[PDB]
Amino acid sequence: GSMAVNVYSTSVTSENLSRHDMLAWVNDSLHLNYTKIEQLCSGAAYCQFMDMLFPGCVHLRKVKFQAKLEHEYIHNFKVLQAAFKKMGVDKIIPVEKLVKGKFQDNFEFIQWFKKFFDANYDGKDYNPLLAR
Repeated sequence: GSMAVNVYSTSVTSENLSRHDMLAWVNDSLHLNYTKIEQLCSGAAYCQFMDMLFPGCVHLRKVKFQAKLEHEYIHNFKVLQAAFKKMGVDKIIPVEKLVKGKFQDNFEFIQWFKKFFDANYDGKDYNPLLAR
């Protein structure tokens, strides 16, 4: 399969999305019910999005889908980091900041990730039940 297309500060991208529109995209894409951007700090949605982009790049059997504690969030980001390495994604994930559930760091990361997704997504169907 093809390697990831990286997104840089110099890459041409769409404009940033509002909190509402970003969550609408997450919810539609993954069949989720997120209401706060900070829910992305668990790492699980990122792992699923990587599977949707490049099926097989991520070890979804390791993903904690009902994570509630920092150590579980770090667990999921380890899974995400492995997927990034496998796909040649060169973006540094600020894991320590994200897992604290801080708004600013989580909002910046999802803005980048949406641009990354748009640069890479081929329109394939994604069954969110299969990983669960």
